[PDB]
Amino acid sequence: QIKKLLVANRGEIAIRIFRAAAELDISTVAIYSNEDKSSLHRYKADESYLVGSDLGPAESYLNIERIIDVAKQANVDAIHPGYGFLSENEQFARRCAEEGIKFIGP
Amino acid sequence: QKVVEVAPSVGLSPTLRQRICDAAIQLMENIKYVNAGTVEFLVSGDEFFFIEVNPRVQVEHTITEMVTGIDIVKTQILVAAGADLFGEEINMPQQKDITTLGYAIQCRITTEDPLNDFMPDTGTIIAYRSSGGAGVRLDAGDGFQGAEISPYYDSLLVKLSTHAISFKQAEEKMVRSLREMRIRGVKTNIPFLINVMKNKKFTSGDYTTKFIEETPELFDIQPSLDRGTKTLEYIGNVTINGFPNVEKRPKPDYELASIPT
Amino acid sequence: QKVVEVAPSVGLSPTLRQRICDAAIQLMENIKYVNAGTVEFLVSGDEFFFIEVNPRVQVEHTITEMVTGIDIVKTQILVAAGADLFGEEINMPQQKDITTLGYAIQCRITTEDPLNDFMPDTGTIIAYRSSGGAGVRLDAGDGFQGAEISPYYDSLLVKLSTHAISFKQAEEKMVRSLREMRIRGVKTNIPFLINVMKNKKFTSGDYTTKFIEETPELFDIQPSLDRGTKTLEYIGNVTINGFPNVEKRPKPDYELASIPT
Ligand SMILES: O=CCCCC[C@@H]1SC[C@@H]2NC(=O)N[C@@H]21
Ligand SMILES: O=CCCCC[C@@H]1SC[C@@H]2NC(=O)N[C@@H]21
Repeated sequence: QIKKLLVANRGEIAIRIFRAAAELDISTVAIYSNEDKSSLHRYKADESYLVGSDLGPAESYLNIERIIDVAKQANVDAIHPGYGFLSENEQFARRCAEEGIKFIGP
Repeated sequence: QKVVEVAPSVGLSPTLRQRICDAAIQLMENIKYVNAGTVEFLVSGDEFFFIEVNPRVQVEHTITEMVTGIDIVKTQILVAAGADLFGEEINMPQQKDITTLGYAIQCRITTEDPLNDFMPDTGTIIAYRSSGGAGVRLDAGDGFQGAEISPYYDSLLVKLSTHAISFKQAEEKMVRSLREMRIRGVKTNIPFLINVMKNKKFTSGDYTTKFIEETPELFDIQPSLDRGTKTLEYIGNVTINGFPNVEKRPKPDYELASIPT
Repeated sequence: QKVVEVAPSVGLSPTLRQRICDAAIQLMENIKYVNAGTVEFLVSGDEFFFIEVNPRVQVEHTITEMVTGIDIVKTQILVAAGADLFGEEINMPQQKDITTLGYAIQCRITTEDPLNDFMPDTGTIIAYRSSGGAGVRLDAGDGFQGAEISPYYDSLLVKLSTHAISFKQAEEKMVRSLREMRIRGVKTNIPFLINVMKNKKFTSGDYTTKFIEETPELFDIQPSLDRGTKTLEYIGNVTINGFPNVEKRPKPDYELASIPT
């Protein structure tokens, strides 16, 4: 029942998930910070959005609410947190739910 | 900092590894676990202890896919969709029939200069060749014949992983890609992974967590002269800026001298 | 043309293949056979037929390696030395320790053009990208960087094999991977290959060597609006040959006053 999937993450694992998603005929959204402008992973998803104009280092992948922003704006049915950022964040998990975005994980 | 992972374990006994995997289903059965999840343990002989639990996929899932043929990640996405893991969408073989076929190893190629205490190096990547071939799995990360890696993130060019009927086959075969690899522009950690890969204490399969600290002969002498790079550099200099002595014209045409022998 | 190879056989019952093996093994140990060898049968109902022997490797040996986890070409070499099968070196399991875990498919990526009679295409490769990740195996052929492929040899650019526990899953893996490839400067057979993968009647498993001939719609191939390529052609064209009514000046977008919104 998942048509469209976003990955709150970067690098190999976003790529890994995107390939997995394609296998399943599910569209994919990626997200990138500024300095991830020219990351591989941003280019491997059906769709790609900047996470906010103003965010710097990792802070850009840890912003619960702005990622959800992108998630809502793009009609996403599920988020895969991947590993290493919000993969293990209760807030993120909880807020996903409230908004009808399936958190992939426990 | 996890440097290299093996699937499944080695030398570690077959009952022992049984009671550990038992114990894993115990904790997770008991608390009704859902999705992908790593149960951590610590093995002291015929004796283990709980450590923690990672409640999501791992870097080293690769490994477990290759020795059981289950796509973990695709499964995650079907679980979260509602899939029965024994319905037609996942095709989970019942627990009794799930097997390992041989041994797989993963190592993440990063830009950590082992000549500088594994400081992440950055910049453009201006030469990039991976490998391929027999039971060699590649998961690209930041790395491509194009562009650049920034200080902000976990440096990881490539996840590289290998697979064979015997551990020692997989170790050779992992070594053999690490060398085919050809990254230029940013220094990397391959040279150190090679020495890990080719350590006697590795194959024997009885390696401790202190494996590394008690082996100084892993951080080892060879910077590598840029053999053909220095050559392209000479050629490129002469071509653009002439050779100091010599009518700076184009390369004259030359009668081909057959060379007697 | 052997076009797509699968291992093992979806369409055969257990006891058939068991006999199909037994027969082959009957031949080979009856005449002393040594090294890699292939025995071919034609199959109609519950009756094999012996057709030929191939006294070496074949292109699609990789598919067997993927499901047995035994490196065929490696062993070939070990055998030539004098090593034994079940010794330290080859570490071959005994006949009843050998199995399939999962199913694999092999596709050979050629410059054979489907729209034009499967006639090998010639020239320089202007874009080359491949695959990787779960279940994908790649064996380099002629393709890279900027090879010219010539009309002199069998055009084989990449050997692409995929591997999962379900056969369907291996198929939908193949189609992911095929759809990822970019080969540019030559035509390829990718779309035809996509078009066999997608087919219910190949997913069904029940298919005969009459397949391709009695499925005409395999050849139904739309080229999609490859934006990217076209846009580079346009920019290239204007950059070099300028625009009609428009004089060659230094290119504007020359106020950093961006745009109210
Ligand atoms: O003119 C600049 C290009 C680089 C020239 C270097 C070559 S090496 C042999 C010859 N002797 C020199 O001192 N320089 C040129
Ligand atoms: O010969 C000049 C370069 C070709 C430019 C083509 C563009 S496309 C729109 C416009 N219509 C034409 O006939 N040429 C320009």
